[PDB]
Amino acid sequence: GAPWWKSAVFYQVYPRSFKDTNGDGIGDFKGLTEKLDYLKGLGIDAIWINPHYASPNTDNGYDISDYREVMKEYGTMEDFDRLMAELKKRGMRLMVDVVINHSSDQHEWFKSSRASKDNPYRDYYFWRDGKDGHEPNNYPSFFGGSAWEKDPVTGQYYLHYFGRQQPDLNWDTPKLREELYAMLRFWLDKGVSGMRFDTVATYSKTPGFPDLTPEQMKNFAEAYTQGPNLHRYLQEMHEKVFDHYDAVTAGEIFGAPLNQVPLFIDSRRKELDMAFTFDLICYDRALDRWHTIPRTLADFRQTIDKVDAIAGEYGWNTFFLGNHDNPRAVSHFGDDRPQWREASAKALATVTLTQRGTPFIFQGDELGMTNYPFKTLQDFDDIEVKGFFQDYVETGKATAEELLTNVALTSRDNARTPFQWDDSANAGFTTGKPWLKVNPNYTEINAAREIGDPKSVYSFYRNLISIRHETPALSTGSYRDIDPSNADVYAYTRSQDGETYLVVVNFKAEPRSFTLPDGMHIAETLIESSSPAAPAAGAASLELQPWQSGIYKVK
Ligand SMILES: [Ca+2]
Repeated sequence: GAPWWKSAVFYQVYPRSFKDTNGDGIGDFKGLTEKLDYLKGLGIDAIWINPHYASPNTDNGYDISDYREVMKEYGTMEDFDRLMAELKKRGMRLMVDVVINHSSDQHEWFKSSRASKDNPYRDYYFWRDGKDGHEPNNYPSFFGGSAWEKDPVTGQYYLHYFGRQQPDLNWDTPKLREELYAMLRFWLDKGVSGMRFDTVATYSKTPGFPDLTPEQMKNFAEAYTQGPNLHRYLQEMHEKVFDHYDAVTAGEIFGAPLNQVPLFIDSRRKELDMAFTFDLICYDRALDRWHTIPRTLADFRQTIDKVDAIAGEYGWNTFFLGNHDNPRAVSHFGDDRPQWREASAKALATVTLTQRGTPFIFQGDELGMTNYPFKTLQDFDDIEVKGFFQDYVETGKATAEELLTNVALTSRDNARTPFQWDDSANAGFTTGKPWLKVNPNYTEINAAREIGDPKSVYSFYRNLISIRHETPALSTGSYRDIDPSNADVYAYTRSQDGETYLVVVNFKAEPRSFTLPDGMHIAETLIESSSPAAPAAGAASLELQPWQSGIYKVK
């Protein structure tokens, strides 16, 4: 049989904004645990939680100070162990983020490492002499300025690809690799059965740290993904850890050229099981990271197609339209205006749950939650907005009003407003004051209202998940885009063991007539949204309502 993870439906929880149970305004482990019956009822097989480890939280929990302790704001280790027991009781699995390109500078390894040149933790990180009166080389940081930080205690510089407070761990040191492997087993032995390796392509560093060439400086992210031992280390990690568990592993791959994605995920290479890439979610983002660029459905489907193709015969992809760093799915890819929000949210659900790959639903997209109506730059928590203000408004490149208009559409805070449970105060997310304001549309868009209504976005997601579970072609089947050039209607087949299904989704808010491939005919309709009647058996065409979606078995 195919691995369990190829047919699983995953749900991403950003615990900080999911459910608060102690009134401090911050979502927590007990809140997630209390909502497992809700997620099980939706049909979820596995939940991916964002970083849940002890952290000073200078970088949203991706700066970890103790890999074997939990994030204090979310609760205690006993709360975590309860969560695991409650998932097991429900036959559900947990995936966690694994952030082992770097630790917090408050991690005890780094406090030990930095204290002297001669200690058993010195080589857990990268310490180098400077050169010509400054840094060891010209490496830039993803977060701006040099990737090298001098430490007066020893006079040497340490490497940080990301923030200054996120020193890179030294995978060239076998003792460090072994520490990391033992740490992973600590979580796997608690029952965790998924791990998502963040910034996985940067783990291997270039021997000798030579300067980047001028061409490389123009895309340093690509250069940092070309360490010569990268795949050797992932193969070692697979042998030492993952050969001994049924867990799924996923790589968060960026910076690298598309054609290297298969090196991480081809099953024959015994590295990782599946890929997270960002080609689709960033497909309409400008280079400045705050504007958008016009795109059509032809761009959307061609981007899906090239990533599906690169996984090919032996690799496997994840599929998502939303996560904790990006604007809301219905706002970004659908149409969130009142006439179209529900219709287009349902259409995007049909896409999500019929793509080839393992789908991840981001918390709240099953309700058709939308972007937040920011009115002032003061309404953003998003640290990135402050940086755009300095880089673009203070420099005179853009006005504060231009920034607000555009970052309202792209900001990660759109995905971080609290989950809208019901129409009580703060949508039932908290009895206190939420850490980030709830979208005022919660009075209309909330789980309580949607779970009781067979016509809701929630109910449609639930129904799709049930259909996907009972139809092997919709998870593990082949995929074929019928016309990558078509910018109105997304139509494609999924096929397995002689059974072929056709998915047809109108991306226009206008009626469209869709003609099937010549010789193809509808046999059965599995489900539709925004349609007043299924086609007749034998149909060779469809008349589509605005934003209609459907899944059909063909003859
Ligand atoms: Ca709380």
